[PDB]
Amino acid sequence: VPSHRRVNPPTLRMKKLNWQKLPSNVAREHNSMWASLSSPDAEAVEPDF
Amino acid sequence: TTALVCDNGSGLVKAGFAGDDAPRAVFPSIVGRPRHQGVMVGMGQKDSYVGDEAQSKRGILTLKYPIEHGIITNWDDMEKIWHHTFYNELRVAPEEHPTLLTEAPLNPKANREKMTQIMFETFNVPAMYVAIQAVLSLYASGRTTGIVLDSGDGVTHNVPIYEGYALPHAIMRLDLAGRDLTDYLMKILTERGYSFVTTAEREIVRDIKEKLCYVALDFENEMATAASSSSLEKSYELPDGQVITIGNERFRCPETLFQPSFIGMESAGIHETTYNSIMKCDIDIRKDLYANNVMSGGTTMYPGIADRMQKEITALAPSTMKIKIIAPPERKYSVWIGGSILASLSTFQQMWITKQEYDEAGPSIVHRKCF
Ligand SMILES: Nc1ncnc2c1ncn2[C@@H]1O[C@H](COP(=O)(O)OP(=O)(O)O)[C@@H](O)[C@H]1O
Ligand SMILES: [Mg+2]
Repeated sequence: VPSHRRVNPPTLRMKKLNWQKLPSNVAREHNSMWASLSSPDAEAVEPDF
Repeated sequence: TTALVCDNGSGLVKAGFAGDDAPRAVFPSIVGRPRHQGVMVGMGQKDSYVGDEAQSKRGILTLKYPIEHGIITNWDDMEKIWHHTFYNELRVAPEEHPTLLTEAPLNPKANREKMTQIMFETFNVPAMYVAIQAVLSLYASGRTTGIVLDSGDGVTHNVPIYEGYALPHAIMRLDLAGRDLTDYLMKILTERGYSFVTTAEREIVRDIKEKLCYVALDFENEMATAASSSSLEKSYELPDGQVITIGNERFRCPETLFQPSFIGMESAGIHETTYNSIMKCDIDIRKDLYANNVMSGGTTMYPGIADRMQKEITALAPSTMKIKIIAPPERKYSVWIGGSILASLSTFQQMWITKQEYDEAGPSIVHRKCF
């Protein structure tokens, strides 16, 4: 379930945080943390956008 | 719209408006923090003095250099340096003026990432540019080709450029420049009984180095002349009124540039660095680099460095072709002058880095754009 990807668009312009983006197939492996975080039963913390 | 040229060197930040000949704001890059206790309440006792204020009140200030060996180590200090050079020195809004900047060769990429992120998030500009210091020095020399020995305060790097192509493999770097000469001058002044241990005293010894030191044309003859006669002794007045007199230390201190075994480095002098840079080039283009030995940086301000440099290369290189040293009088600011040349060009409008390019491609388009 793509809970973290469901981000509303904001109306203003934002400073871009720099990192190195992982590939989607690498993050969605069975023993990665990101697939376990992709579960709907995971504790989704909502940030104040 | 006038651009801004601001060489953020290791030694002194040199900034001013583009299209001009001289930088308006030359000031050393130090952040001074008070080490003692304040008792006098009021009158704007600000906790971190930057630039000329830190130079003037330096007797109660621990001084820190944000740029060490050509690498921006402390970042908040460098942000304070940029804030002082934009808001207090030039007194211009960054959001309405392009800002040219300079950089050392073989730099880390994340350094360029961080400088791009500061120049687009904190100090917002319409456009900016990062260039190699040797390339701008060659541009201010008026020649497209040549080899540049740029010796600043931390880095002495050799860069050969042929027809605008800066050869990457032939670039080398020697970590021996003006601050190391100042530390060695602190070490050898204790033989005469003068002690300089604090960072405030480093500016005094640096001023001694700037005012009195000179490159010997022959080292052993200057040893023989100094040991024989006391004619080359020169006196200097300290800020407290005391007068010292120095002898051979006027030319033992720049001789570290030719003999790094004084401070204990296995590498040879800048001549061997230049020569080994020359053999890394193609054999067709070596002839042009011999006649185009350009210097920049204030560590080349000693008034015996050109003839000694020509002697050292002519000893090193074969004597079949011509050796020539390009040493202009304004090669201290030739980085800034080359930036002012490059900023006001009609072609240079299409190599600017816009905010739209920043928003599309992160702080990472500087790698694929610039060399
Ligand atoms: N007149 C001079 N004579 C000898 N050395 C100088 C002179 N002026 C400056 N220097 C030295 O060269 C350096 C000049 O700084 P510069 O090369 O312009 O930028 P940076 O060294 O900070 O990259 C200073 O650190 C200083 O020690
Ligand atoms: Mg410099």
